[PDB]
Amino acid sequence: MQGSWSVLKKNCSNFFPGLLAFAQQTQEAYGIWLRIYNRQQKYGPTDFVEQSETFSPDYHKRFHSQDKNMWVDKELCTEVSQKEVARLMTYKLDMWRMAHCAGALLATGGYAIPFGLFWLANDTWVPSSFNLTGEELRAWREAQDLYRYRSAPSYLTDTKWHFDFHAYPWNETQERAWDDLFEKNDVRRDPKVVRPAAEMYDGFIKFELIRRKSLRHLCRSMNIPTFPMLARLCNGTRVRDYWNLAWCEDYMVITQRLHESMTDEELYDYAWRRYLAPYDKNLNREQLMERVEDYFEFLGPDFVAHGKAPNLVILTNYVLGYYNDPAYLEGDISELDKNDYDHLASWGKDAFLRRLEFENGPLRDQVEAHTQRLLAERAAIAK
Amino acid sequence: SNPADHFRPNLKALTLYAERQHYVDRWLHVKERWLAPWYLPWWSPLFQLGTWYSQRSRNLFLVENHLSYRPYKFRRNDEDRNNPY
Amino acid sequence: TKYELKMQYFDEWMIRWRKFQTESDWEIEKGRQWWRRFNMAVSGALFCGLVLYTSGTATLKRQYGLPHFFDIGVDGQAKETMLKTLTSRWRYTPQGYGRVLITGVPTYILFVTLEHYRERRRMQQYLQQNTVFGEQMRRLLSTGKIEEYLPVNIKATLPASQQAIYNY
Amino acid sequence: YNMLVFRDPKRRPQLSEEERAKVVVNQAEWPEEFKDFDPDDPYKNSPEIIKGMSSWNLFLWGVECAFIYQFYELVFPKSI
Amino acid sequence: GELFVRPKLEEIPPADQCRGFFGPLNDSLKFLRLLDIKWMMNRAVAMRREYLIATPTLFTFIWMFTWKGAVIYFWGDRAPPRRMDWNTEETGRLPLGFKPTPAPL
Amino acid sequence: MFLFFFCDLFWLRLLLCMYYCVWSRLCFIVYFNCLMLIFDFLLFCLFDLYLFVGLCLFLLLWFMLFNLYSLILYYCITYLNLYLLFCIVFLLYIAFLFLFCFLCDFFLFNNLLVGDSFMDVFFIRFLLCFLECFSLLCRCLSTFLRLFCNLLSSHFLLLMFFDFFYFIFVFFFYGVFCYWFILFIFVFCFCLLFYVFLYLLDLFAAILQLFIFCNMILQLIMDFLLFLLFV
Amino acid sequence: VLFSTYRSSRLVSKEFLHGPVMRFRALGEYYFQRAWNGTLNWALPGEYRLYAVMIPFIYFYHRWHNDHTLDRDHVEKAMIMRWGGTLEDVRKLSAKDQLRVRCFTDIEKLYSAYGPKDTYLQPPGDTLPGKDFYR
Amino acid sequence: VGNGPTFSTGGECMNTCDIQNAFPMNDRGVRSSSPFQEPNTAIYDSYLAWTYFQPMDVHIEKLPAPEAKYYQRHTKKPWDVSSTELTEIQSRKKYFQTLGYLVAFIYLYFLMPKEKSFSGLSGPDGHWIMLPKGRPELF
Amino acid sequence: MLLGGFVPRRFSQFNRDPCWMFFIFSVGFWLGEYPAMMIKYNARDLVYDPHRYVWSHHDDHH
Ligand SMILES: CCCCCCCCCCCCCCCCCC(=O)OC[C@H](COP(=O)([O-])OCC(O)COP(=O)([O-])OC[C@@H](COC(=O)CCCCCCCCCCCCCCCCC)OC(=O)CCCCCCCCCCCCCCCCC)OC(=O)CCCCCCCCCCCCCCCCC
Ligand SMILES: CCCCCCCCCCCCCCCCCC(=O)OC[C@H](COP(=O)([O-])OCC(O)COP(=O)([O-])OC[C@@H](COC(=O)CCCCCCCCCCCCCCCCC)OC(=O)CCCCCCCCCCCCCCCCC)OC(=O)CCCCCCCCCCCCCCCCC
Ligand SMILES: CCCCCCCCCCCCCCCCCC(=O)OC[C@H](COP(=O)([O-])OCC(O)COP(=O)([O-])OC[C@@H](COC(=O)CCCCCCCCCCCCCCCCC)OC(=O)CCCCCCCCCCCCCCCCC)OC(=O)CCCCCCCCCCCCCCCCC
Ligand SMILES: CCCCCCCCCCCCCCCCCC(=O)OC[C@H](COP(=O)([O-])OCC(O)COP(=O)([O-])OC[C@@H](COC(=O)CCCCCCCCCCCCCCCCC)OC(=O)CCCCCCCCCCCCCCCCC)OC(=O)CCCCCCCCCCCCCCCCC
Ligand SMILES: CCCCCCCCCCCCCCCCCC(=O)OC[C@H](COP(=O)([O-])OCC(O)COP(=O)([O-])OC[C@@H](COC(=O)CCCCCCCCCCCCCCCCC)OC(=O)CCCCCCCCCCCCCCCCC)OC(=O)CCCCCCCCCCCCCCCCC
Ligand SMILES: CCCCCCCCCCCCCCCCCC(=O)OC[C@H](COP(=O)([O-])OCC(O)COP(=O)([O-])OC[C@@H](COC(=O)CCCCCCCCCCCCCCCCC)OC(=O)CCCCCCCCCCCCCCCCC)OC(=O)CCCCCCCCCCCCCCCCC
Ligand SMILES: CCCCCCCCCCCCO[C@@H]1O[C@H](CO)[C@@H](O[C@H]2O[C@H](CO)[C@@H](O)[C@H](O)[C@H]2O)[C@H](O)[C@H]1O
Repeated sequence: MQGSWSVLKKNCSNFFPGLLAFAQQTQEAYGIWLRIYNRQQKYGPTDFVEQSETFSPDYHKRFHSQDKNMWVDKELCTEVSQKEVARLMTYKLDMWRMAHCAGALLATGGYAIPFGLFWLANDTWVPSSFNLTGEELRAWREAQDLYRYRSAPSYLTDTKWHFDFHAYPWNETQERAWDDLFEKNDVRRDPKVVRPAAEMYDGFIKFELIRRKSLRHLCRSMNIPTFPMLARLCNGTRVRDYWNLAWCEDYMVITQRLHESMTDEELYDYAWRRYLAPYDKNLNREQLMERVEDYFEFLGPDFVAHGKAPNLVILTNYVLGYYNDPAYLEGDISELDKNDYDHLASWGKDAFLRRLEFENGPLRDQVEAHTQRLLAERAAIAK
Repeated sequence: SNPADHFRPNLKALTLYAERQHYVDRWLHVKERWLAPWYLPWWSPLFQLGTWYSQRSRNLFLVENHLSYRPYKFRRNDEDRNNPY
Repeated sequence: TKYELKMQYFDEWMIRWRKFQTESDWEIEKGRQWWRRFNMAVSGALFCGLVLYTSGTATLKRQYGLPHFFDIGVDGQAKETMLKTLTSRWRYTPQGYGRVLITGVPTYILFVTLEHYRERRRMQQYLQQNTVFGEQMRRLLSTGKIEEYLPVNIKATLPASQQAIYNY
Repeated sequence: YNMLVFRDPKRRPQLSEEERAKVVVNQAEWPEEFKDFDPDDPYKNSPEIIKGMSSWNLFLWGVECAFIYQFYELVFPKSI
Repeated sequence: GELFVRPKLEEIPPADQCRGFFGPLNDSLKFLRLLDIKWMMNRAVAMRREYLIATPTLFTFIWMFTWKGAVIYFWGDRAPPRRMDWNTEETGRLPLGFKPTPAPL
Repeated sequence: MFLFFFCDLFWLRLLLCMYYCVWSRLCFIVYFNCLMLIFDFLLFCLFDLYLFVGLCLFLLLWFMLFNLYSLILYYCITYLNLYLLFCIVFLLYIAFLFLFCFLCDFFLFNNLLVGDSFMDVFFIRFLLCFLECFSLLCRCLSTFLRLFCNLLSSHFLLLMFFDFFYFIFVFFFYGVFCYWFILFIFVFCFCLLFYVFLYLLDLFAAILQLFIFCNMILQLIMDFLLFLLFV
Repeated sequence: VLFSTYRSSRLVSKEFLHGPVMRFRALGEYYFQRAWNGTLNWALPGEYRLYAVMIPFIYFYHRWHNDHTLDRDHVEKAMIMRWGGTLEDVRKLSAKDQLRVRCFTDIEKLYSAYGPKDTYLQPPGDTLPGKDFYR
Repeated sequence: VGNGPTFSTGGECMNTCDIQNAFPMNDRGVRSSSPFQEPNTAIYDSYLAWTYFQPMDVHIEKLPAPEAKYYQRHTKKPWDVSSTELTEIQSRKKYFQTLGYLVAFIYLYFLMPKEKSFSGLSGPDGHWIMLPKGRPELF
Repeated sequence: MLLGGFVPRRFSQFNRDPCWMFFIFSVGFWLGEYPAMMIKYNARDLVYDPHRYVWSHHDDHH
């Protein structure tokens, strides 16, 4: 979304109430995170707690391993509720953007004020706490959805093009899964059909091998600030933390069937945090439930059985495929009755163009026959 | 000689001259003007980026104790090898 | 207080008029260089300590575990001692932006603070000097402007073989 | 054919000999510009851009411009 | 060229097998391993840690090709002259009777 | 000292604006190998191995607009300076080298230590490593030197031959009306033949030199690329 | 909020200067947008007539610049140095004399390395002025 | 028929290109110069072969106009600029750039004098800038 | 790339295309400037500068 004066007024008016709300949310989220962190350190696997190192096979660069460096706490419901996890995720997003802004302020002193004016004029990078009414929150969510729409197609195209240019699927089922994974959101993708793409891509690029440019696209699509990007293991850490929390909440919901009892607005928020349900689509409860159930089915039985989710790259592509709208087409078909090169009509045809029309026109066969006969006669005379 | 003279830029328009002292001083004045305000604390990365490297280089110049002679950078004639002055 | 903005003009003038640099001023600058190196060393030590403290347990086990390059016996003993010391207690081991901040911000703050106060120390040292450079420093802090050609105005001392110019 | 390094493009035949032999040529339908069409000289009957302006006339125009360029200062010299 | 796989802990030969400039620096000579550069090179090759030999070299070259080369060329100290112009340490001091300005207070 | 001057491409910039306001397909590229680095399928690289395509294309266009059109008399190669070419090659080569070095993967340099464990490390392998590290920088220097020297020599030869042809054509054409006309006609025909040969040689050499210039940079990149196999 | 980062923020109407722009595009497209106009790296087109037109034009304007701006400096230097060492001394000559001097400079250029060397080397016994004539 | 251009080919022969399968083949065996179906495509042989398509008057059974619902997609975004609009913008920009470059070329090669002339009749000899002013203490 | 375009078969056809008309005009200039130089610089009344030995570029570049 572009900056506007109305949004600037909105954010300037709600600046200090927003900061106070952010501070209160910071205290609450620190409590929630402290509970989760203590539980992770106490009951987590040895590899997860010790932060086992996984290096790439080409340049031996460390990155998070989905199997070892991510852990789904199946018994987190005892200590932390689903709503608390959602609160922590939302606060993590807000805190990341606030932290980048605070870093800019500290770095540049008082010269960041005009950039702050640019910042408050847009809802893309302001915290959710700056909205004190429903309409303001709706506009803020619209800005977030617009940024997701702007960023997701590049991520999807990067993944698809690199794989298709450097590799191909092994079998027909993988071919169908790969082709159906990147369909536009106007058609419904069957998660059972699309799941094999996860293993196929695990053969190609696991989350531990994700490239820095692809990571930048993904973080843009997830509303995660990317400047300064720095090493890929910083925003990668952010992505890992966010999706680890999401998977913990998903296990809680699947096991306890909370989504069925979840209300309409809370269900919409739950889908939105999974990048499944844009607010501009005006989805009803039926559509939200369908998308959430498809997401759970994509996670698969192994997620509940062992807490192992499919490949994170393919999962992110699948969920962000809901922001891959059909390419726009505006204008009546009658516009195809016009002409594009009327401005050249005055120039006419030169000698070469006339020759080409004569040789390749409706009389082309006659000209070809005459030319070949003449050449044959000349060749015979020469011999 | 004459063939060698063909290999020169053909669209020279204007040449301007400025002493190193003068524009260095002007740049320092600009830097002081922009780094002076109170709302830019001395501990900010911007201020240190502006000042620390320059201070370090000037200190290195001052500490220099060379046994050889370095001819003045901006002499009128630096083409004579047997005349450093 | 921002001493660098005042001192840049003085340093440039000293470079331009370095002929009148007494051995005392040279010693002052050498001390400044030594203190800069010391500040770099201590800041680097702090950065290394913070990096080691925040390092992951598996990372430490790999780094301070077998094999031994030299295998003298002291090497293994030292590595085991450090590994046990680090892995005994609980350590906050952040990753990503967090480790960057924890390892860097203290280092930057320490280095900048030490350098700034050493710059103040050098300004005081030049204020206390009884040479033409010290007089220029005092005049700079008084009038706020650098007075070039000061050494030849107040007739600062010259070698016995170069006093003819002052002969007026 | 060629004019220095510029070679005249030639259309590749598309018909086979059997199909080609069955084609009936009727030059009455052809444009007047291309009658008795010759691949070795397709522009023999092509109209001139300017009526009465020959190629030799243009060549001579350039020669005269060169002579003017070299001889004008001989008749109307100017001071430094 | 091809992918590099680090050796396992069991695939690394013992330190006693490594050779120095003259011969192995075994017991009673272990502390000489620190000083023998060739022994360290052979040990690094044995442990597949060849980068310890290659990384310092290339970087050094880069450091010379990029930053120190020009510094030496433009600001280096040339060889001193035969007849040397030492400093008499007479310049700089204020003249007699001069009233220096007061220091800040 | 600040000299204000302009490049000799203003008419070509005008033509580019006129002829490329609308899109056109490009199917002929001087250095096509920057687009096809991998020839065996199922091989892929996690490094940004196609980052050089844009710079390669722009460099080819710029150097072609200068070098190829310099065959027209009085056309100036504005950048023809040894140290300026050094700056250009320094930018490209050192930028890619620093891209590989910022990766902080020291194992990438394992191949610098030439040979196998059988060869003596200090007296053979280490000296080969020294020579190879020297050879990287020498490759940079040779690239820029080759580009400079080829242009300089070609244009010197063209200028000298053109001067000779002008001299004989202007001051000895009267022999056509004399009894030694056959000698002048022989010399004139030889001069025409040498003229055509020199122009063709320069046209070929310019494109070949640009190809080699881009090939050196791509070789630097390829020396440090590692390819994974899809499974 | 002050300036848009998107090219879609239009500053003029779609029909602003439509006619002149269409004429300009017609001039550009007629010869260039053709199948046989396949360029080599955007620099060398396939159409012959583009060469036939642009090589002469480039040579013409470059030659005019060289003759009237670059070689004129050498010509004026020769005139000044050989006829007094000052501009006023040259201006004391008539236009015809200056024409003669400039054409002799052209002669020297055309010989260059192959002409006779008596154009600049004074043979012994020659009665013409030497280098110390004006000194 | 008109004199307008067609889908650009880049001077390539589609019967031997690396993406030849993307170009339909007609009855005569000549692959099209475009994604469209072409009945009269030909190949010309200069130093290199190149495919050419000659526009002609041909009637095609026109399926009736569909409803706007089944082909219009109203997913336009503020950042989106259509190809037609981009062509318009670039045409105007390049027109103005061409005029400016023309003026620059005329001035450079026909009006601008070269600096530092021997006679001093044309061009500047250079001068100093950034000289101090109102700083008596500087001297 | 030299792929195609109008190519006159002989001299007389250069007037069948405006671009080749300009080309043949330019060729006329190119080839006709040489005879003019022959006439001008091999003239009977052309006289070498009497002061040609006062100064030469050979002095200056040496
Ligand atoms: C005065 C001097 C200033 C120096 C100059 C500074 C120049 C600017 C540089 C930036 C400085 C920081 C700016 C503020 C950031 C906000 C605080 C913070 O860390 O937020 C958490 C957040 C953590 O991010 P993450 O990715 O989640 O971290 C992964 C970890 O695993 C996360 O760990 P976890 O997953 O286990 O979860 C823990 C989490 C759990 O907590 C929670 O969930 C609760 C929430 C806690 C965080 C709340 C943050 C709120 C941020 C907004 C604040 C309000 C702004 C209001 C603005 C308007 C004001 C009117 O709690 C944390 O986030 C803790 C993180 C670790 C602490 C980092 C702080 C270390 C530095 C401070 C100590 C310095 C002592 C000096 C001693 C001197 C000795 C000589 O920080 C960020 O978002 C990162 C900053 C983003 C900008 C980066 C810019 C480049 C930085 C380069 C620095 C290089 C070194 C310095 C030299 C530079 C020279 C060029
Ligand atoms: C009170 C408040 C509360 C307290 C404070 C709180 C903290 C606040 C601070 C933190 C806020 C963070 C969030 C900020 C968000 C907004 C950022 C932004 O700018 O958005 C674009 C923003 C609009 O954003 P938007 O409309 O919302 O669209 C956002 C979209 O999402 C589009 O988004 P997008 O992603 O597409 O846009 C991104 C775009 C952002 O960029 C832009 O959009 C560019 C903006 C500038 C465009 C200028 C165009 C106009 C130019 C005019 C030229 C002059 C004309 C003639 C004037 C004549 C005057 C007489 O690109 C980038 O991100 C590129 C980043 C580049 C980073 C560069 C890093 C360099 C590092 C150097 C190398 C170091 C290496 C290491 C070396 C180590 C050595 C040891 O742009 C503007 O509004 C343009 C303003 C133009 C102002 C006028 C022209 C300049 C005037 C200069 C005056 C100078 C006076 C002094 C002169 C003295 C002479 C001696
Ligand atoms: C046709 C002609 C037109 C005119 C042309 C003009 C001439 C241009 C010629 C040359 C242009 C190219 C130059 C390239 C240089 C090399 C760049 C390079 O090596 O980059 C490496 C690398 C590449 O960047 P990246 O992070 O990978 O991603 C860049 C993408 O663009 C990120 O994209 P993304 O999509 O991932 O993220 C989008 C979005 C994502 O949104 C977010 O992330 C949320 C918002 C983030 C807010 C910022 C947070 C910052 C946190 C702390 C950063 C570290 C501070 C370090 C300490 C301070 C040092 C000063 O981020 C933003 O929207 C960024 C907004 C930034 C707006 C400012 C852009 C510059 C406009 C000019 C303003 C300054 C004018 C000064 C001169 C005039 C003075 C009178 O850069 C970094 O690592 C970033 C380090 C940043 C350090 C701070 C800046 C250092 C430079 C000195 C600053 C001086 C300030 C002066 C203040 C006023 C004094 C009077
Ligand atoms: C990650 C990047 C990877 C990609 C790389 C890409 C590029 C290619 C690579 C190659 C580079 C290409 C070049 C590009 C241009 C870059 C700029 C450039 O070249 O500028 C040079 C440029 C050269 O200076 P210059 O401008 O030419 O002026 C010359 C003057 O000397 C200037 O004077 P100054 O006043 O500025 O002071 C400078 C001072 C700099 O040094 C200092 O200030 C003092 C020392 C600083 C230490 C820093 C911390 C180190 C760690 C501390 C301890 C940690 C452990 C703690 C726990 C211990 C527990 C036991 O150096 C000296 O003057 C020499 C003093 C040496 C004293 C030696 C006394 C004798 C005893 C010690 C040695 C012998 C020991 C024998 C033991 C035998 C045992 C059997 O700048 C400098 O080098 C000096 C300023 C910067 C200093 C930074 C200090 C940190 C360096 C990094 C250390 C850590 C990383 C390395 C190890 C990594 C291991 C994995
Ligand atoms: C205006 C301010 C200006 C600032 C200037 C200072 C520079 C910029 C400041 C910072 C800017 C912001 C961004 C920085 C880069 C961010 C990198 C990043 O994203 O890291 C993420 C990463 C977080 O990811 P993670 O998963 O938690 O951990 C990384 C993984 O392990 C990763 O796993 P992995 O698999 O990748 O493991 C590999 C990893 C393993 O390493 C690590 O990741 C561990 C952390 C680094 C350890 C480095 C120390 C190694 C030991 C040094 C021993 C030295 C002994 C010397 C003794 C001398 C005795 C005489 O990397 C390495 O192996 C690289 C080792 C370093 C090699 C250095 C080679 C240098 C060659 C020198 C050539 C010659 C130079 C010139 C000549 C000099 C002499 C004449 O962050 C870190 O690990 C630490 C980041 C620290 C950031 C820098 C803090 C800056 C503080 C500045 C203080 C001083 C200020 C001075 C101001 C002056 C006035 C203005
Ligand atoms: C004291 C005497 C004066 C001089 C003062 C100088 C002060 C210097 C300060 C100290 C600087 C130290 C460092 C110097 C380093 C120099 C290095 C260098 O030259 O490298 C070679 C290098 C050669 O580059 P290049 O390859 O030739 O390409 C650059 C070209 O500009 C072409 O590149 P491009 O085509 O890619 O450029 C983009 C181009 C894209 O194409 C275009 O836009 C086409 C137009 C091209 C224009 C630019 C080419 C200029 C051609 C020659 C001049 C044209 C005729 C001027 C007539 C003058 C008559 C006296 O767009 C533009 O140029 C944008 C500007 C368009 C302006 C349009 C104005 C329309 C006005 C309409 C008014 C209507 C009023 C109606 C009223 C009605 C009332 C009823 O130069 C540069 O890269 C640029 C160096 C500039 C350095 C900064 C200098 C400071 C700024 C000085 C401005 C002075 C303004 C005041 C003058 C007033 C008249 C006396
Ligand atoms: C957080 C750290 C805070 C540190 C606070 C201060 C700690 C106590 C003082 C430390 C010791 C200071 O003592 C320091 O000795 C060194 C010599 O070794 C002196 O240095 C002197 O001799 C060295 C000898 O090589 C010269 O290079 C140098 O130019 C000269 O100044 C310093 O001028 C003095 O400051």
